[PDB]
Amino acid sequence: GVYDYKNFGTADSKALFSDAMAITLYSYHNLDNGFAAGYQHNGFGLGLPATLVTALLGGTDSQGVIPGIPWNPDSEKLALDAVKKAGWTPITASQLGYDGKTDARGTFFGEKAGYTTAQVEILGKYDAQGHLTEIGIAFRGTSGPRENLILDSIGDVINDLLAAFGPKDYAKNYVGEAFGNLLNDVVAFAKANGLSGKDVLVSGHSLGGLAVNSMADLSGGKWGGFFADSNYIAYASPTQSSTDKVLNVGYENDPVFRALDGSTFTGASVGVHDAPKESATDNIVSFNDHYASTAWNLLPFSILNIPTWISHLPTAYGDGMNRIIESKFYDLTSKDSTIIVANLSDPARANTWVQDLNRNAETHKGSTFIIGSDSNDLIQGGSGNDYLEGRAGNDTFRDGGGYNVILGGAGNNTLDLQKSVNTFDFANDGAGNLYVRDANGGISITRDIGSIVTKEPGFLWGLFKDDVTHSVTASGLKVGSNVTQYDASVKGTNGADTLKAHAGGDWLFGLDGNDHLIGGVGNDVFVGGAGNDLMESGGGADTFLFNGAFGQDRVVGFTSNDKLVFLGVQGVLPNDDFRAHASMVGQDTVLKFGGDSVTLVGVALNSLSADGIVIA
Ligand SMILES: [Ca+2]
Ligand SMILES: [Ca+2]
Ligand SMILES: [Ca+2]
Ligand SMILES: [Ca+2]
Ligand SMILES: [Ca+2]
Ligand SMILES: [Ca+2]
Ligand SMILES: [Ca+2]
Ligand SMILES: [Ca+2]
Ligand SMILES: [Ca+2]
Ligand SMILES: [Ca+2]
Ligand SMILES: [Zn+2]
Ligand SMILES: [Zn+2]
Repeated sequence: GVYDYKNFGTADSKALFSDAMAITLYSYHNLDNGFAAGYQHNGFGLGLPATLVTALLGGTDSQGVIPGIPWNPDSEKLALDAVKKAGWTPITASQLGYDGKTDARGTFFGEKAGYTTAQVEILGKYDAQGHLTEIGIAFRGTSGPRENLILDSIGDVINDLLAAFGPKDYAKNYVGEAFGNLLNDVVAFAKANGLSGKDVLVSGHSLGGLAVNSMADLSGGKWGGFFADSNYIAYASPTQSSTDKVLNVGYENDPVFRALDGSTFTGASVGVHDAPKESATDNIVSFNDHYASTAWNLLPFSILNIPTWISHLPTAYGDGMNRIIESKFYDLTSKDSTIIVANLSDPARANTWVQDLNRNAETHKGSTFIIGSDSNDLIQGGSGNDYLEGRAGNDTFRDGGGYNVILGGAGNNTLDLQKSVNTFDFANDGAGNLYVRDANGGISITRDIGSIVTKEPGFLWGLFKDDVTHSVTASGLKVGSNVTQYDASVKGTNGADTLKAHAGGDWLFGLDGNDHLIGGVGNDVFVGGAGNDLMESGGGADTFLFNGAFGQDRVVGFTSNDKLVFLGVQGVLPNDDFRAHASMVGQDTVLKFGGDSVTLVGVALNSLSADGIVIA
């Protein structure tokens, strides 16, 4: 998964991520709530006010209206209730034995000159008996005195701040200077409750993300090394620690995220700075109104241009990245997967296709994941391999080719093929999967798409020209009484079956159980499904399709004109080819994908070509 952390499993890493996000949102106390709601309702026509940037960098005072920044009057209670829902309650100064200042919200403040406006939330998670089990540390970083942020032009202010993070270890030492003593009290409190460093989660966004990286850098040497094994998840940080401890999560188009190289200012800091970084998720796009807009992108992309900060805002981090957490595709992803998150305003969503524009970024590699919203989305996949997720709402999908999985989710969903029905083949396993194969052989596996739209250059059946809507039914695609039939198939059961293809060629659907699929001399498509399936070509130009937890399969009679297709399988790093997954066991080539495998019986690995083995 994209948010895998240390050697935690996929699932444990997701839970940690969700907690990091929750405490990070809490640290802002709904600063951007009113703004986000205005954007969601109206779009980004009016851009982003400098006051919001200075609020993010310098903090505020506090709960109320600031010019440019609509204020949700319930900001505070909403934020507290949300962090409590996530399992967290602020820990009091009294509980920590902390002699210093906390405010009305329970927020802790920085300790030394230059840091006295820096903020941190210290939170506890408890079991059902009320025993402390986890401590959360959410940094809300600030740049220094607020009053400095308006002494120059906003661009000059940002430029100067970036340039000052690196010299004399400013960024590195930030948390030691701001919170050195408080963190000693946290150690004692943790120990008094039987917790160790591994029970502490450290997070924060923006300059709070800078703070997360600082604490990680200092954790080996300060506080007796107590926090060396703590969990560090930083959002939208301009910096990266020199440790291997921090998961640096951000949107690719967020101009703050990865602005510095470690903490070093480079020639890319005020432009596009999308070079891969080991600690960072490098290819998660916030598909928002700015990213989508020709007008908004006329000027060169730069952190010094305030409108670009739309992609830095925390509400879209929380909402967008939680949708990644919830995705049916989550377990297919890895740290540097290309993931496009639908983050459009309501007006833009109505007529803008969510797609990988690859704007202001290095060329994307590997499969692409596009994650919709709970409203009606227009989602466009590219000519490569795509995983498109509509979620709730009535979603419309387009896709440019290749091998794809398209999940309609709840609602009445549509796949618009933009070409004649005559150029496609359609198959259906009776288990909810509708397979669409294009004229070039690309296959989309679709679920919960009940309507197919085609574009007809002539009168289909002598009746319908231009856009034609077909209903997906058990007997084929229907337009009134007209039917486009599914390709010849043999369907099994969820037990062990032997299925035999006819000479003309069949889709063979084994479904669950350990199946025995006997192809014929014709061109067959083998879908063994779950279980350990034995699949025999029988001759012809055959396709073997593998999706999900597909088991340990054996393929007999594989020749050069046959094809393996791995689509929605485990262990695929961006742009992997078959060699990354291949080995010889005796006389057979074995291809491994996580815990699943395909054995090509009596095939030497050196005889294989990438053209015959599709890895999506
Ligand atoms: Ca990376
Ligand atoms: Ca990138
Ligand atoms: Ca949707
Ligand atoms: Ca849907
Ligand atoms: Ca595609
Ligand atoms: Ca079966
Ligand atoms: Ca099976
Ligand atoms: Ca065959
Ligand atoms: Ca063959
Ligand atoms: Ca199987
Ligand atoms: Zn307990
Ligand atoms: Zn057999």
